[PDB]
Amino acid sequence: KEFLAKAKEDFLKKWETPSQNTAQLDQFDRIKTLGTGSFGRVMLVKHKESGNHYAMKILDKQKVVKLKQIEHTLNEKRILQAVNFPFLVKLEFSFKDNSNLYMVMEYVAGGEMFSHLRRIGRFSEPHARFYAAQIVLTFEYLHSLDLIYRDLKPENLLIDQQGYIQVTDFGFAKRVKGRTWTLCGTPEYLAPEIILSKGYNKAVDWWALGVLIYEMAAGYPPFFADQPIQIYEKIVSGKVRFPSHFSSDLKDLLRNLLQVDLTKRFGNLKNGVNDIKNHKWFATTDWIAIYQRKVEAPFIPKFKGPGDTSNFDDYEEEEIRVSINEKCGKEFTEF
Amino acid sequence: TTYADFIASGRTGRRNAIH
Ligand SMILES: Nc1ncnc2c1ncn2[C@@H]1O[C@H](COP(=O)(O)OP(=O)(O)O)[C@@H](O)[C@H]1O
Ligand SMILES: [Mg+2]
Ligand SMILES: [Mg+2]
Repeated sequence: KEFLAKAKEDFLKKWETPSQNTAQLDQFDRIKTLGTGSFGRVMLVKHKESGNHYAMKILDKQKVVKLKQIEHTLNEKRILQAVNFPFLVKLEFSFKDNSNLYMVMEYVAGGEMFSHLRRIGRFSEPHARFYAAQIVLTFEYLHSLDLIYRDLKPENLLIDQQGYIQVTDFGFAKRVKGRTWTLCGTPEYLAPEIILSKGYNKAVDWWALGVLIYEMAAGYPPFFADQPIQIYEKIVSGKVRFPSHFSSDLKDLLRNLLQVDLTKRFGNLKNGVNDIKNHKWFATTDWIAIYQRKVEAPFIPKFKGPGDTSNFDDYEEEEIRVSINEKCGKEFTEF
Repeated sequence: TTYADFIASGRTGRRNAIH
């Protein structure tokens, strides 16, 4: 109760006066692309003066504008530079040049959860529960700051050297006290009220946790199809079928997170997050030990040293181009 | 099986956002 009060004060100070222009491109050697997303490319870089490795997200200003992501991109950087939590990636530097915006994060070397999940097939329930508990604590923190995260999925979750989760990609995160309306996210993870254009709040993050727990434990998402339109029809019907190997406790939790009725969805009731923390599926979870990272992780990725990228897929490399003319200067003044 | 239907589907790779 008291910890979140202190956490809000550091957050508000940085929210009100964000850091800006804390490095420059020529301070880094660019090594290898770690991932591409819908919007940017993330590269492994080495900082020359310290020798440290970092993950640098590069956003092309003209592409951000074309995809109508200006405000979302400003949200992303303003929020990421203000938060501090054990399971959130740390933003170390940010800067911009004539063509691009740059966010330099701690490098999380264990790879995406996505890659390990697809390769292994599915996680056993104790393994899924270990990861789920970290997301519960992370959403408790974020929501206490009036933040909605809006893009939970294995592709945006990284495994660190100790086997714990790091949440990355604040591209759709938003600080909002009331309802919001933007249609954004990933089809498989969209809550019904987003699809139905009803206005929505932080409860969409708890729906998405339900989807993530299902996908972790089953190996496939609860609603899938070849085309997003058919995914949406399945989501709004709310009919979910469970694998035969799911425990009764897991099915009960998921029925309460994948609740189409906002007034019944766990996370959104009078007891808030405690309905989730107190559920029987989490009865063996020591929430404090998870927060303090004192629990031994069920899976520890292999690393042969700093700069090792073997837990990431290979991507085609592209040159970073910087124009002699400043692009979109006024739009990104505050970045 | 549901697994077989998923693996044969077009959405087993990394998923992009909608906007
Ligand atoms: N801090 C990081 N360390 C290592 N890899 C990262 C880090 N942040 C992102 N990545 C990799 O880059 C990918 C894209 O980054 P992300 O911020 O999700 O961009 P987008 O908004 O385009 O999806 C991620 O899915 C992940 O593979
Ligand atoms: Mg992403
Ligand atoms: Mg994103």
